[PDB]
Formats: sequence, C-alpha cells, structure tokens
Amino acid sequence: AAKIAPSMLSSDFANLAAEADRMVRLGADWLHMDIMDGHFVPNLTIGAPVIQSLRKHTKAYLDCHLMVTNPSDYVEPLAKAGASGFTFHIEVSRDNWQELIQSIKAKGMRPGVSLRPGTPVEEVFPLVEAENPVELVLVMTVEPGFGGQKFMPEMMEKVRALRKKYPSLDIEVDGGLGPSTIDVAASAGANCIVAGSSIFGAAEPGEVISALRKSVEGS
Amino acid sequence: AAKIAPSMLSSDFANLAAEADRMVRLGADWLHMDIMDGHFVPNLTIGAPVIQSLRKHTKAYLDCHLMVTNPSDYVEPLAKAGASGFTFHIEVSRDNWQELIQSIKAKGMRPGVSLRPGTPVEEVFPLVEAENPVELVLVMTVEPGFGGQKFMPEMMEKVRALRKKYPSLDIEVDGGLGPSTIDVAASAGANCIVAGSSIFGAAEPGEVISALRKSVEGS
Ligand SMILES: [Zn+2]
Ligand SMILES: [Zn+2]
Repeated sequence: AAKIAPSMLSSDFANLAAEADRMVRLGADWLHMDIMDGHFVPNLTIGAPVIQSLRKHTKAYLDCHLMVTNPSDYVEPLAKAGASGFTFHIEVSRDNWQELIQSIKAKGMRPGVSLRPGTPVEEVFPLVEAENPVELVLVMTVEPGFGGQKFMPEMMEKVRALRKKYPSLDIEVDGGLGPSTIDVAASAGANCIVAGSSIFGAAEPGEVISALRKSVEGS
Repeated sequence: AAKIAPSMLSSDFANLAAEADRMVRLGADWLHMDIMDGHFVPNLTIGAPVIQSLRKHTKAYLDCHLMVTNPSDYVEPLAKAGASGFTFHIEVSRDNWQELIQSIKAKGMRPGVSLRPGTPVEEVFPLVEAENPVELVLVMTVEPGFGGQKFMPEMMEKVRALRKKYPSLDIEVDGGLGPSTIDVAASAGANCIVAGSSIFGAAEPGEVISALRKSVEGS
C-alpha cells in the first residue's frame, strides 16, 4: 500500500498542531518525526515530550524515526507519548534487535529498522525474517543529518533488493524525495515516501502529495 | 533587574508560537528553552531547529539553557536560529569556558553558565571574573532531568554567595520556583526566575508572573 508521510522536520515547529492537521487535510497518510540526539548525528531536533504534546491534538499515524544512540531507552517514553511507529537504526541496534523489536511491538508500536547509506543491505534480512520481525525498513537516501541534501539514486539498489525478497514489506525512503525523484524510487519498490522541503516548500503542497501517491500506485 | 522567564518545557509544545506569545502578554520577560540531548541528562527535549522556527514568530528574549555534552557544537546553529541567551554547563565546559564564552559572545548571544546541585559554587568565579566573562549564572535548584521535582533550598547557599561577590550579576534559579518558593530565593539574591508548572498549570498564570516579580523587587 502507498504511504506518503511528510517530514514534520521541514515544518513550522512553532505550529506543529497546525502543520500536522494541515498535512492530513492535504492527504498526509503519516507524519514523519525525526528524533535526533546530536550524538548519533551532529544534530538535535525533538524528543518524546514533543511527540506527546502533539498526540493530544491529532490521531494521525506518528512515524517515529529514532536517530539516537540509546534507542531502547526511548521505547518506554515514546509509547506513552503515543508514537504509532518506532523505527531504530541497525548501526546502534547491533545485538538486541531481537529484544528491541519485541519491546517496541509489545508496546503497541509498529517496529521498524533503518540503515545509513554505507550499510550493506544484507544486514537487515535477519531482522526482516525473525519470529517477531520489524514491519518496515527505512532506507536513508542521503547522509543523515539535516534536511536538504542530494538524493542518492545508488541507494535504490537496496530498495529493489528488499522488494524482491519481500514483496509486501513496507519500504520507506527518506531524503530528497520529491517529484523530481519519486519515480526512480517508485519503480525500485519504495511505497512509503517521506517528503520534506518538496512538500513544505511547495506552492501546491496538497498537489505534491497527490503526485507522490500516483507515482507509487502507477507502479 | 528582575526577570521572570517561564520554562516553555511545561507548555503545549504543539502550540509554541501560541504559548510563547501568550506568556509575553501575561508578562514574560524571557522564555526559558531547555535543550537536552539525552546524554548529559536522561532526556531529549528540543534542539536548534525548534528554536529557529520559534524565532520567526516572536521577538521575545529566548533564554537557551544548554544541557548537552558537546555545547561548542551548538553555538553556531543556535546563533543562526536566533537564541538570545546561551547558557552552558560548567561540568562539560571544563577547559574551554574562556574560548566558549568568547564564541558565544562573538555571535551576539548573552553567554551564561550553569552548575548542577552537587557542583561547588566556587567553580564559576573564574568564569565570572574573566576578561570576557559570562553574564549570567544559572543555579540548578533540582537534579536536572524533568520538570516537577522538589525545590532544593540548600542550593540557595550558592545564590547568596554569588550575589555577595557580584552585586549586579544576573543570577538565575531553575527548578521548582513558584509562589511557595520564590521568596526564599528572592531573599537569597536570585533575580532571574524560571518557572514551569507554577505558571503553565496555574488558574491565573498572569497573576503568578506578577507575583514572582514583586517577590524579587520587594528585595
Ligand atoms: Zn527520517
Ligand atoms: Zn533550564
């Protein structure tokens, strides 16, 4: 199924409640929340508290991308906060993915995993195949850090690879996605698109979302 | 001079723009922003991005309290974001306070320093006396982590001590400040008060602010 989740990171943070409600109105399936602690990536954005306050205003799906080092330590707070999706990083999740995916799941959150550009795609299959597996895989399409970097087409090799072995797994692409790049990723197998400036900086935001969706469905 | 800065951390994060504008209306002199990376304290709140979006909505003074480990790395972003005051922690700022205070200053922000409960007050005098010194000292009145902890009167010893040697230095108290405790701190020497639940959870928020101020001036 197609899923177009705007990256609230490129929105008016002073007006999350507003922005969030406006994206659904325009077609937002999910709301992509990037939580960074400045240690895993040279940048600190938002944490649990935020997520929580936002849940008191919208019932939308909150896709939480955990770019932190101590993810296990966020599972409890984010759950309470009301996160819908919890996605961790294979890099720091080495050696507990099995326990982690279970903690996440047992909290009512859809567990997911992600891998930076330079991380062999193979590394997730084990996590995608486990008894209690992740239900989504996020493929970083740029070096994780700040919004506005150049889309990396090479990363598409990972999308196709995934899509082949797993025909119905939600595959998410995050970084640079927009009209100009949606197609190359749509054909690769991505069905969960995260858009940032391509939406919050468009004259026709609603339109843009409607275009990312078609792309994916026309695939 | 008295300064009553509400702690935006206890506000409706989904509506910062709103909340912030509402506090000025009621009397807020400054807006206390607590930036935590989860590594210096088991909690992650908000980072530069937020601060920035918020600057596009208000001209209020943004008092930034940096509870991070790598503070020097936030000086550049916060400056651009529009922070008015940059306050770092003596614990992690050991060995560069001189260079740090200068970086902060040279960016147009008022440099400040803070010390957890268990940190000998003496440790800041050097920083308060330097050629390019800090212009404010924050005295943690509770163990740094989450809003809602018990005020620690003992910590007042530090306020008095500071106020004595430095008669006109802005002294800030953060943690549990409210009507019930403003006086003990007002008499000690504190003139910059940071209030959280005592304001955002009051029936007469505006009134509360007016009460914290009198306390201080009646001193
Ligand atoms: Zn993301
Ligand atoms: Zn503070």
